[PDB]
Amino acid sequence: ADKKSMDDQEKRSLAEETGISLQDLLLEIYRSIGEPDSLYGCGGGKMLQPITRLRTYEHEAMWGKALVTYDLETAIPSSTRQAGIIQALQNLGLCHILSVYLKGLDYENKDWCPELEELHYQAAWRNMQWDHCTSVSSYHESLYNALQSLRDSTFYESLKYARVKEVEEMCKRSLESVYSLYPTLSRLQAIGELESIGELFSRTHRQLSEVYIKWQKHSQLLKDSDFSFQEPIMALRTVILEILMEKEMDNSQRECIKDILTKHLVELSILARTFKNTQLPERAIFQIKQYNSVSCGVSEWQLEEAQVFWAKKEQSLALSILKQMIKKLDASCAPSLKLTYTECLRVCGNWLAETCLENPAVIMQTYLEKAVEVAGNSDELRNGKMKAFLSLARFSDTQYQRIENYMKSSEFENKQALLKRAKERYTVKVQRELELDELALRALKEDRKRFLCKAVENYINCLLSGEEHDMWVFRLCSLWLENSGVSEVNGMMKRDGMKIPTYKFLPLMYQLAARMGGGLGFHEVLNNLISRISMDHPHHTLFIILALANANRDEFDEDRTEAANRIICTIRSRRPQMVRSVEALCDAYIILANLDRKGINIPADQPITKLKNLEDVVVPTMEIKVDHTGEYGNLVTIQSFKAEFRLAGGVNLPKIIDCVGSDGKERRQLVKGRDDLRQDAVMQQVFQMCNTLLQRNTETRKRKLTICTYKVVPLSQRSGVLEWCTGTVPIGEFLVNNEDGAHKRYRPNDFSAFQCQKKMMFEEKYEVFMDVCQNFQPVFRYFCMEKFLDPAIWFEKRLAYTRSVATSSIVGYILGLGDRHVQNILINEQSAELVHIDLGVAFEQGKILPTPETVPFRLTRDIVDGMGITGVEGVFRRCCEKTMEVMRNSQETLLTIVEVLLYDPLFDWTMNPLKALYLQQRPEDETELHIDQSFNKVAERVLMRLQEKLKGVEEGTVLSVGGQVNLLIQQAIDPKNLSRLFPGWKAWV
Amino acid sequence: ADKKSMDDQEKRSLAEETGISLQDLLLEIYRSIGEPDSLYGCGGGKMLQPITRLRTYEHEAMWGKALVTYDLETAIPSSTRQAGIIQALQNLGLCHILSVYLKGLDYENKDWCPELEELHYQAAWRNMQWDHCTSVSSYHESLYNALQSLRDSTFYESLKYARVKEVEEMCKRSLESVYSLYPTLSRLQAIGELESIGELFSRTHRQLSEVYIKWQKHSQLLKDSDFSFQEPIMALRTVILEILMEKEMDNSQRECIKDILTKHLVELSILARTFKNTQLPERAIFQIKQYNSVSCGVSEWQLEEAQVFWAKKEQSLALSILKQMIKKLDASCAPSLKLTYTECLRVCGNWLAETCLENPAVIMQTYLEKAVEVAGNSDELRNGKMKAFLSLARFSDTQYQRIENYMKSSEFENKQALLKRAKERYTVKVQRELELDELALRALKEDRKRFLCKAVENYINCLLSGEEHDMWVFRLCSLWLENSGVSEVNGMMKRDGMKIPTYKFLPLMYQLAARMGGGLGFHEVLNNLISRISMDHPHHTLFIILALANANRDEFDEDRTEAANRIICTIRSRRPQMVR
Repeated sequence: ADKKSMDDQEKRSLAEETGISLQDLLLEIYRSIGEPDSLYGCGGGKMLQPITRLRTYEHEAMWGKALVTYDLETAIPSSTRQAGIIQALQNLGLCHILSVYLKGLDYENKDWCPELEELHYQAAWRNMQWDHCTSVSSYHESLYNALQSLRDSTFYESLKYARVKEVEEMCKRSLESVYSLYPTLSRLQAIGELESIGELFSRTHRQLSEVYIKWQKHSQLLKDSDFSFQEPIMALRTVILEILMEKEMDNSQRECIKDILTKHLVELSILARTFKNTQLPERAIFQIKQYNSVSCGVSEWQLEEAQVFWAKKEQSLALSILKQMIKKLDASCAPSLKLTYTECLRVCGNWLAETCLENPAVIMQTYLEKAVEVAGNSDELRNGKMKAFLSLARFSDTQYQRIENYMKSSEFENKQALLKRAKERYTVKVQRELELDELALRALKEDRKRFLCKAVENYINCLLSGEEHDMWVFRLCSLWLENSGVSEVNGMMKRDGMKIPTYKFLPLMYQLAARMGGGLGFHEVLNNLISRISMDHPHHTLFIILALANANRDEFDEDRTEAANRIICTIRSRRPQMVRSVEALCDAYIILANLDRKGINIPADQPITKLKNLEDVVVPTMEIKVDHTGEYGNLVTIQSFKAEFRLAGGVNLPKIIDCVGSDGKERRQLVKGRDDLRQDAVMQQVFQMCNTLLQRNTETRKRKLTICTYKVVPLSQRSGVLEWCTGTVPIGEFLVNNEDGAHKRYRPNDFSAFQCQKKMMFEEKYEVFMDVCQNFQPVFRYFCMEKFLDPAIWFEKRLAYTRSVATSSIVGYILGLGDRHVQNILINEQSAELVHIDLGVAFEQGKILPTPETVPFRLTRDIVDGMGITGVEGVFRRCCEKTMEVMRNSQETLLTIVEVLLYDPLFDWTMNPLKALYLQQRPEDETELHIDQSFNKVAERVLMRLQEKLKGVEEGTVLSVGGQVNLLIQQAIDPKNLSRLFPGWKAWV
Repeated sequence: ADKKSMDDQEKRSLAEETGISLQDLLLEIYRSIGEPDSLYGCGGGKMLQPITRLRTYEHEAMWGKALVTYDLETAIPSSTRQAGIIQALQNLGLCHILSVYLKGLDYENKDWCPELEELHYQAAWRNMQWDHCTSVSSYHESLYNALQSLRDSTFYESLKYARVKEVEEMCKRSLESVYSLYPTLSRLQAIGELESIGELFSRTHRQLSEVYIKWQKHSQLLKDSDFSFQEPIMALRTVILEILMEKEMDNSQRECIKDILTKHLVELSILARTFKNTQLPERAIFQIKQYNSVSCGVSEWQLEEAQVFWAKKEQSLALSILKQMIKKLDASCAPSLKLTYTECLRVCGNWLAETCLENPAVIMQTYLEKAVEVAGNSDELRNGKMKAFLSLARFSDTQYQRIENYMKSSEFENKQALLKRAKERYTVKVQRELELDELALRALKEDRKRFLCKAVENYINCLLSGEEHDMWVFRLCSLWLENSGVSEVNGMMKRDGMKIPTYKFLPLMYQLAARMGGGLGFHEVLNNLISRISMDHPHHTLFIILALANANRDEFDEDRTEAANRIICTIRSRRPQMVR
């Protein structure tokens, strides 16, 4: 490619033949690679309708379309394959069908019986358990053998006879390039299950449960899964049941425990729900139905059919049956499965939430009845109870939110009603029901004081009841904030605040204190609890607590908070540590921060901070050091700080400051004044929470992507606490290397300055930009590639980097990101990764820019960097879709403290600030050349823009992302947007 | 029910046992009725997962789920039926599959071969045209017979031998409660097509086109349709092509005209698009592809694959191929199919609208190029030109609307920008680009004056170019109203107002006059045109015109309008009727 590119470059300079076939082959190599977006959308470029269309449809997981394609692929050769595909499709699709396809497999020709028989064996390995053994007129064949061989003994032998015969395939397997090794490993992992069997033919059932529990442990082990991979694993794990039914029919409890197997199968179906694939997931029920899970007294079977709520994609076929259960089962409810029933009721309520159909009162009956079923109420139940009290909250929250909307949203209506509050007359007319309207407004409050009250408890209850909603708690917290200082049930919430898993509760901290030091019965009481919380992992609590004052403290309005910070300092006095010498050290750091001016790598940190004031001797120490626990307080110290810290140049310059911990690990620290951290910072916490949310997406784990989080600290109101870590983008300097490097002989940064000298104008700028583009050739693909080595890495890391490049790249428009530059965003090939560093800009602050513009805004070279190919959205979007999906997934919870986010006392950043945002932070001092409600409204607008962002388009189209991506792509695309740029991204010029 | 209700009422007053089974039976009677919502959601109440779930899934048109259900319906008896269902599903679903299901129909048991063979015949009646005739080892069976009998002659006899043998079913049909009589009538209407054949075995091709055109007329006749019903109708109408391919391979133009048949098939696929059902609609392409509509120089075949834009539900697999066409075909474009190509370009623009992806400028290239392809430009084309100028309007309208939004919606942003209009200082700061912002606002206007202007013409052009957007015209009118009294291109629109199909233009009337009597160059000029329009079907125009004053007139502010109403009354004087 580079060769072709160079060749192209040469050909340009001059200004599989054409090798898109090679690219296809490379795609085929990308296929040979088999990397899913690199397969899918990064494999995108290949002009399918070849069977590539099928292969695409095959790349597509979707049997039917493929099956249709496979059907359409009657046109194509390898119809045997297409049949096998169809088989796979049938495998994907269905069974008696496949039996009919086994009938379809009559088929008269024996060659790919090598598949087909094995597939017939796989069909045995599917079904007709000992029957298809009779039908035997390969792993499957082995299984098929093993199948009857199961009916035994020397299956164990035969298993071995397969086992390495399998491993033979593994032996046969070569070049080590991918998983599906995994599938083999699965086919292996299969064998293990198969192997695992033999105890049974030997074999109590109680023990066997452990094996199920082991199979479950294996399933737990299989928490890492690919349904495709997992399919057999279950299928076997299921198929395990087959004679495990047959023989263990003998033992009733065993025949019973098949229920647990069914339950497992159900769980498998639950996993199928997880797999988010219909067919066996249905058939499972059928199987379950087919099973003695036909029997269905308590219909935990059907309780599974809560699958069918979305498993029939439509509920209410099901939800009716659920309702039927939720009647009949509730009627059947009319022992501990009562919890399940309650859970069912919760599920019913959930399904009723899923209903989103009858009165909240219906829920506030049925779900409140489900809540009464919750009142019908292990930790799982508690989790369920959380899941309930959460749903209970959530539902009430919904109602409350609806109420909140109906309050606040319909406050505008209530304004429209306040427009009618006394409308203008007749005293018999205007004045009367305003009392009721007040009572309504009271009811409106009382609705919150119903719902918001109830949920809060439920939230609290759920919050108490366990983990994983914590963001929604942060919303409930955000609610509790709206409640905080109000709604003395907040004090009751404070009274409920006994239940705080402060360890859980911790995250709020950066926000949490924002008001902590007004309302005594709340904020102080909260602050009290906060302090109480602060005590918990006070080490964790420290820096905010440290920041709490030290944000504003100076050795050279609502500071009652700062007073409360002293009152905290009393709690901090109550901390024996008196480690606040650290704060003094921070002040010494602030002094160090105060210190200032010979540009260079700079020795002589000595004068300041008492030369690191005993060199950061070990203490309640190791500041930067992000981790914390519920157990937290077993830690490391700071024990050295290397002085003479080479000055990191900057407007507020740092020194690269590496303080060697108790570990002596010396983390080069980013410290510069005139600096507000939390404004940047909690965005990280958000991004962290996002990453957590990302983490919260195993889909993101499936994406295997994440967010890049700077660890900084809120040192001073005007300064400073961070770690300047690694390898960041001096991309332009990298260009200044690489522009000087392979991009040598293109057009200067001066020409770019000449481009920057195009700042006058406007379409000419596009032309200029076009010229600038013509003047430039984003080599950055070549760039980190050069940085790259280990062509694995230089692919994979490159991919990873690309993935990395993509990885946050999604977040930005979602994020409402800051400025373009290798300064205004960074990347460490040190990290072999890109952490965009600005964290300046509010979501729309960039839109609020004079010379605003919009995109995730990777430049061409940044694209070229982002990927040297692929319309990398083809991956990146395909990746970033998940983000949107996750975003879409998270949206409400996403909003949740995201709501709280701009609600901060610190949130003037979230206000996209003034001084023209410091002259747009002196928007390069303009190239060194040239309403809280409204904020809330803007925030609402943001929230709208968020609601726009979160499932909305400009059209409200929202056109999940790929359109928005296409939009983003468009947003990325525009030479106009390019023309729309200013120096920071006119850098990108 | 009332009895039960009365019984209930009585039981209340007192205050299929329980007969929801009866209700189910009544549903089954509603089924016996067969009225779709009365079937479907009004049939809703019956507690399915019986095969009712299937029957529901069967009520559901959706093969796969049903097929899945049918698959799940391996559980159920009448698996033969479920198979037949599967067959129907396969019929709904697919073919080599059904062939595989014909393989699946190996199946060892002959009873519902009475279906299956007939279905195999229906599979013949599906496919393996003279081949499944060989596979014969019923309407379909008749067809299957007719199939080879087509290979002839006494098929015509055999047809009769079916024809009333069919009508026998009709005779057998009794109680007259529903269509599907229609399906029989279709199965009959089928026969007609089958009957219609015989001229061919006798048979020019030019004439035959009329029969296609007749089949099209029939299709026009089939404008009333149920895809379910229509399915065979097409399928036959398609299947008609089968030997119509085979024999008429002999005559090249005939072999060619199979393109028109393909075109018909394509139209059938278009109808399939209309049917809004994927499978054969795909297979059609495959068939088309399988056809000499494999050949694909101008890819009107692919121009159909604009199906695949949503026919692959996702475009851009296709739209890429479309783009590929819209490159390659546009490259191939680089004769009158140029209109189609333009239409394609329009479609491309439409697909580009469907893209909703790159710059409006991209459209304002590509679609404007499509508009240039529109400029590349019968009445259909004019309709297309409308469809273009409409899309052209619509796209611009979108842009203009976007502009309108970006104007008016972003007027709030422009208010947020007016908040920055002079923000508060530095005279080097606050004052500068407001001029550009004005120029932007100008550009914003100029955007409308690009888009709103362009669309308006396109709207006008489309408005001129024909019917059926008229509401969108009413929007363009509504736009023209925003334009009215403004945007002297409105006067140019008035100048364009020459094109008014006032008869079309009529509907606005109740609104239309609302301002008609301010801006002379517009409202009056409009009122003039309105009057001019009013002259058109002045009888229609009358009462509003009558109302125009008589709303307010009393024998016991902007009445310049009422004056204009008198000025209209002058035009009404210009009406000799003096019917006033």
